[PDB]
Amino acid sequence: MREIVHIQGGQCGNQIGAKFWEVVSDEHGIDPTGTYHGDSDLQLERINVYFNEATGGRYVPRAILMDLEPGTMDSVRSGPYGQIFRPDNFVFGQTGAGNNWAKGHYTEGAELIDSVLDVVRKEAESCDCLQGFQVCHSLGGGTGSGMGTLLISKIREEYPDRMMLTFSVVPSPKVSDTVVEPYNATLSVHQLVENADECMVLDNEALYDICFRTLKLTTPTFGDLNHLISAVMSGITCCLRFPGQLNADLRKLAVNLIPFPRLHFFMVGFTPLTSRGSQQYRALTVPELTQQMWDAKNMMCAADPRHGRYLTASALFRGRMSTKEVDEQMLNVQNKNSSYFVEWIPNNVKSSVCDIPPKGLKMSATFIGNSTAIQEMFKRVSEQFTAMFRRKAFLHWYTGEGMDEMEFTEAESNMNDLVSEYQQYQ
Amino acid sequence: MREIVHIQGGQCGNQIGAKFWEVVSDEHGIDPTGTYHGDSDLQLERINVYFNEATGGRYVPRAILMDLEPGTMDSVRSGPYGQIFRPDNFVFGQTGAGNNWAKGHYTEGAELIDSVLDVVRKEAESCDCLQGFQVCHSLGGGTGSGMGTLLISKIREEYPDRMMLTFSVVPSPKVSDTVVEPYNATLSVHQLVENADECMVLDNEALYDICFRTLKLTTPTFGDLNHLISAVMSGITCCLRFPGQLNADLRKLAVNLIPFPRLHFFMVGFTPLTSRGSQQYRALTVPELTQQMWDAKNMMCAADPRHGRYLTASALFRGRMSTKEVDEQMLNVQNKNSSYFVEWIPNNVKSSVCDIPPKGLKMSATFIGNSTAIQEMFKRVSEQFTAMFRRKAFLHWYTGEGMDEMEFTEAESNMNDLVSEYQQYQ
Amino acid sequence: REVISIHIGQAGIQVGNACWELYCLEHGIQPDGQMPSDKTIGGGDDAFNTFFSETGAGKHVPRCIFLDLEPTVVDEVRTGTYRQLFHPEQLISGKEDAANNFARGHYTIGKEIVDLALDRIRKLADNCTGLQGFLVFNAVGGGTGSGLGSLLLERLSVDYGKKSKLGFTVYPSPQVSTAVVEPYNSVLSTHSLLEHTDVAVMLDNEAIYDICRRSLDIERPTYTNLNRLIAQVISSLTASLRFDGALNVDITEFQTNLVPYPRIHFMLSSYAPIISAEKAYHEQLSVAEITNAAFEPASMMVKCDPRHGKYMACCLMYRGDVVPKDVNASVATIKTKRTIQFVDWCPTGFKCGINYQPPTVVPGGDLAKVQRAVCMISNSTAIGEIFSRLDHKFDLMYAKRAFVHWYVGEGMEEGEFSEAREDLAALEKDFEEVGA
Amino acid sequence: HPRTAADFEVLYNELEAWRLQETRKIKEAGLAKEQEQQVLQQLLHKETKLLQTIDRLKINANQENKEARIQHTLNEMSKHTPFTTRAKELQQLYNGLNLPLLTVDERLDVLLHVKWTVKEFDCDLTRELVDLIDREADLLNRGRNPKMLEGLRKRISSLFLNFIETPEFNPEAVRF
Ligand SMILES: Nc1nc2c(ncn2[C@@H]2O[C@H](COP(=O)(O)OP(=O)(O)OP(=O)(O)O)[C@@H](O)[C@H]2O)c(=O)[nH]1
Ligand SMILES: Nc1nc2c(ncn2[C@@H]2O[C@H](COP(=O)(O)OP(=O)(O)O)[C@@H](O)[C@H]2O)c(=O)[nH]1
Ligand SMILES: Nc1nc2c(ncn2[C@@H]2O[C@H](COP(=O)(O)OP(=O)(O)O)[C@@H](O)[C@H]2O)c(=O)[nH]1
Ligand SMILES: [Mg+2]
Repeated sequence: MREIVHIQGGQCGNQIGAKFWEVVSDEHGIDPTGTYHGDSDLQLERINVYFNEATGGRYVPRAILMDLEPGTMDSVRSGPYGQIFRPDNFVFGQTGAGNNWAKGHYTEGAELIDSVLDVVRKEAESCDCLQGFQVCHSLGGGTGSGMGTLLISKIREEYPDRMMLTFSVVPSPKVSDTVVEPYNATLSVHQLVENADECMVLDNEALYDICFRTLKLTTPTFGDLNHLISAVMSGITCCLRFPGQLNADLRKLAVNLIPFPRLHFFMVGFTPLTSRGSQQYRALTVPELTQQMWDAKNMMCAADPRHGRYLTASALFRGRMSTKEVDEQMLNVQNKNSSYFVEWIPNNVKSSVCDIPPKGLKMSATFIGNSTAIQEMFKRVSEQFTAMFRRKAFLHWYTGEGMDEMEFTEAESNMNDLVSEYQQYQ
Repeated sequence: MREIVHIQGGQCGNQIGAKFWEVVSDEHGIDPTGTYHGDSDLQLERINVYFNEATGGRYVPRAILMDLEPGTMDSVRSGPYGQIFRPDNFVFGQTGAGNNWAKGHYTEGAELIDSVLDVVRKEAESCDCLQGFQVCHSLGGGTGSGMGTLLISKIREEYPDRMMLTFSVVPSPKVSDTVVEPYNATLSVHQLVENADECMVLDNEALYDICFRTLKLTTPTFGDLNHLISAVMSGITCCLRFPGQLNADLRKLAVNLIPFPRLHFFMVGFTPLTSRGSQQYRALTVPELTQQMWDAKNMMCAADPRHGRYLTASALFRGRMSTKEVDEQMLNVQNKNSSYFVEWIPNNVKSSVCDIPPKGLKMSATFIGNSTAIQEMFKRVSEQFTAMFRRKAFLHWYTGEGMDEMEFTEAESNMNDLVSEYQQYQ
Repeated sequence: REVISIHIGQAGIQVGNACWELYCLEHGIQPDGQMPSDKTIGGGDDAFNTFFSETGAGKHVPRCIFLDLEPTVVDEVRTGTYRQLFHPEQLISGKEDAANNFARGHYTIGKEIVDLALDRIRKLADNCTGLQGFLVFNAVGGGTGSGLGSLLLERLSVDYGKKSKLGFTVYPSPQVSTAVVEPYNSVLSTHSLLEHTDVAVMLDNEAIYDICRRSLDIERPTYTNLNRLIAQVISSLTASLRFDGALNVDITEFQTNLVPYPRIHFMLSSYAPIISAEKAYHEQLSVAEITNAAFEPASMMVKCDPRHGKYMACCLMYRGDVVPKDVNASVATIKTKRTIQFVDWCPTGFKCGINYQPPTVVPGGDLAKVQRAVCMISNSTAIGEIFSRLDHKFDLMYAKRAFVHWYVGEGMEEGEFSEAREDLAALEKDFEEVGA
Repeated sequence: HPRTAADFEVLYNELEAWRLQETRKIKEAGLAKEQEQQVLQQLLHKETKLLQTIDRLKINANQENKEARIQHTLNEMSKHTPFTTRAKELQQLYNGLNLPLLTVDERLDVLLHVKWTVKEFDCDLTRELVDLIDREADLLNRGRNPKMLEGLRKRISSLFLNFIETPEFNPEAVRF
């Protein structure tokens, strides 16, 4: 009933959302043809949080694909589970931003938002009770960083009392795939800090390290990273879809993890990520889940928590557990790592338990931490912004596209005071 | 038991009415051979409105076909479902006039209408209790506009107390097909506003844009451009043929939609309209059908319906539904768009339902709106007429046929005054 | 003790189609018109003789005429599941519709079929020997209901005179209405209902929709759902003339008991318990609770909040096992309540009738079988709201003289337009004057 | 030419009296038991024509009353506190916009003055107001007939009036 509408932006957003819908479709039992082919009754109970009933059991996702080039749209259509989406939702400008933030926020955004906003408004009005919006995008590209944040600002001004949870894959310093990454990322966070509500930070460097060590994968294609991010998404959206001994919806997680309205950049993990040569060896229990949870080498970000104190933490478990066990495990972790937690916040950990674990597994958990260690990820982008702004490199491609010379200074100022406001409460 | 006599004039009238007759004959379930094959019983119960048994199942349609060029009747007789019209109903001359309202309305209106009236009188007195006359034609032609208009005047003089539904296609500004379009349009309007009971005006670029967006056809030919109009013409006559929760005949529609006898130029719609690709991804229900009805890019007139107010509107639904939600949707539309509805009438929208959807579907609707935004479809023709008449261009082809400048002055005056009173009611 | 029914217009005919089903089922009559042979339910050798005749060789025929101008509904009935129940001549169908035109339905077309309708009434009433009165079902939102209905009331009051006429008239809902020119027809039919009907039970549509979405829990109702409960109300009203009971109440004192003035006769109708087949057995349904549910403000068949004015005379019909003691206690509590204030000049306000026949049930309905039921017909002073509300939106149209040409083209005049306007003014003024 | 609802009432009542006299004459004729209804229809159509003329006069009177009462509110905005002096200055600017801008040079000068005055606050409305000022300035500088700059001038005047009818911009608008 309470509603989530899924907007995917850019090439990365399109691919991640495609994999995520592939995952959720099988988690609910839906055939890629579109029909329902599940086993248990309890799957059907909340499929209206993600789907619509078209004509005779044709469950279709409530998603909008948004991008400026049709190549990735064609690839998504070709890929599996492509014939599940509504072709009306497919919106694209066919020209291409070309990793030009100014072009994607001022030039082609002004021409394609007029339709993508219409589509998202249509989905919202087809809804009845809106919990909020789900967004997927990047912070290193023209469409993802510019048009994604423009759409986020549009949504916040239109529906001011609906949350947005947005998965932003950010440019890590040493896995960079382009040269204007800080010029895009800083300008995007300029509006992400004051428009969005939960900017769930991800980066591909941590996913690469995880695939190297924990999964012991040798040649990880983007499919597996997209699978991991989809697993995190499903772990977040599970109390909304299955019953549990405790309830923690999106609004509850936000109100618990955001002490101040500018500290909404959460960093996450997932358990148990087991190499398929050790899955047969390890016996999974709640202590094992919490060990791999608080294991720093499993967090999906390049912000090591040993360097920063934790403001808040949440753990969403899935499986018929023992609530005493879960809570005492949280207490044990809090008492062991007694220096990484804020002193003026007692019991920094909030734990929810749902009764239905993901498909196949018998026990799972998702970690969502709001720590001050994340400010390294912003220092490492502010330094690069200053580096390529000191001698005015690559400015004209944005200056002549519509942007002035003061927005960059404003973005640098907001980076500096944001880092200062994490340092203050560290 | 209520009887409609269907007249079709000109090339437009001939082709449109041929499509209409194929659709209606198929829906009542008669094969082109001429026999009956409707499995149900709801179909034989009202064949008498459009069909007459001749001898042994040969249900000949009740229709009159009239123009001046042999090619149109040759094509109609050749085409599918064209082997059922009675040959004696092919009342017809030999010469052809062409784009000349004066030639088709003064010369041939003498030696052809003298027999068209005989055929119409015989066909009307053949049935027991008439309901009205349903005539389809164009305004920018010579053999359909002038000839049809003179027929309209003659039949209004003959039968005073009969409904008249004129399905007239009007010339377009952008869609240039001949140069005498303003002349013919003004001349035809000058008599339609005087005699016609109500004119369900249509055009061509609105239908082309409909086939581009709402159906995504790539090469929309006349064979479907007229199929849409045929569907509308069949859907307007639903109560006279099928049962329902709330029947409503043509007299009822006129009473509910004509505040003053010079305010009877309706713009028409039809729902649902969807592409064959997405005919599987949309939900067929009144909440979506009503939203499709109340749209600007869904009407069949090149008048943006928001460019003014709705003096009145009507909705005709077909299919099992809930007359609670139908009324609630109509009232919701009124309250939401109160700005675009005139003030001195409460409940500007009438809504009547029936229990039989069209064949090949499960639910349908039809929209008939008498709004003041239809003033522009006449303003453009009036301004073109003024520009052309300031130069007497192409005038000799009328003046040497018998028409004078007084006819043009009167047509311009009536056009301007009706447009002015539309502007007043706004 | 026989009563006949005349159905005029789409609404009347449809309500009658959903009512005669209930009647035949309640008296056990098979749909083909004859009672079964072995199966025996109740003793009704004259309990059927009110609404039905008996054509000698076991073939009951209802005392009712359906009549329409648009023959679609009439031949739908003629081909429906009740081909044999009706007489093949009590279903009158003209040729052409009236099309939301009171003038066309009352002057031009109406004056050529009422001559047959009332002749059928004459040679139908000659067959009875204990005639009580008529009851009419019509909607004033259209042509046949308003025009032909008003004409038939005129030419039946002038003919049979003293006999009572229980009207069951559907006014338009305040803001929900299919027809658009309907306020004109509403006022024109009011100026004939006021002076030709002894008791006019009003019925609305938003009120019934609210009832069937709050209590019955059907969020997408329809006319087949409205007419069923309207028929329930009719049957609860007229049960006494067919069934003996502890305290029988017949049609004469509905007038000599609920109509304190010759013109103030306008009934609000209510029925309890409007309940589903799930809440039914989980709720303890006794006299006090069903009466309170009858008297709650949002349980009236007409959308008006009966807290603005005062109640002039209430009549409560009980069906099923109800003792006099607990109904007396319930009405005592109703008087003690602080929400409703009765008019001053009428200290005793209620009249309670009782009958031993439990409420019936139609297989395929939403109202599950219950032990007892209560139906209230109340003369109140909160109908001036309805009349003035319709008056304002009549005036809005009439200022511009919109749609008036459709009327003057058939025979209406602005004279009687203003006459009906001032008639509504006088009626609401009378309500204001009697309230004090 | 009416301006008051009282005068409109007088017109309505005299028209209704005329209707009653006409229909009384038609009735007292006591003839044409079949053309009576046609005469009635023609009389009603006459009534409709006259009512539509009254409606046109009502539209004109409503527009002129609106303009006059806006001017009256501007006057009441003047009848020597500093806020009231600024109000008088803004009234001068509004009258400059109201008067027929027959000269392109004076048009540009008054647009320059109002742009200077407006550009002081700059919260949300000045964006569109400045856009419209620049639109008129450019379409006059490049050279286009001012008779074609009618709706745009109307829009500038409307936005300027809305700007004046604001507390912060005119620090006395709390009055009305
Ligand atoms: N509650 C209820 N109202 C109905 C029902 N059927 C029709 N109506 C009402 O009837 C009105 C339609 O106008 P009517 O007076 O019935 O007109 P008609 O009987 O079709 O005769 P014409 O006016 O000539 O078409 C609608 O506004 C409905 O409110 C019904 O089954 N239940
Ligand atoms: N997780 C994931 N990341 C991807 C994938 N493809 C690209 N990326 C990341 O996205 C970044 C480039 O974003 P880009 O596609 O240019 O954004 P756009 O300009 O809006 O389309 C690179 O740094 C990649 O690391 C994918 O399939 N999965
Ligand atoms: N929609 C539609 N429009 C048509 C058709 N045939 C002609 N027209 C349009 O009708 C207008 C004038 O019709 P015309 O050919 O003069 O009719 P005629 O008098 O019989 O020759 C032209 O602008 C055409 O574009 C048709 O089959 N369908
Ligand atoms: Mg009717």
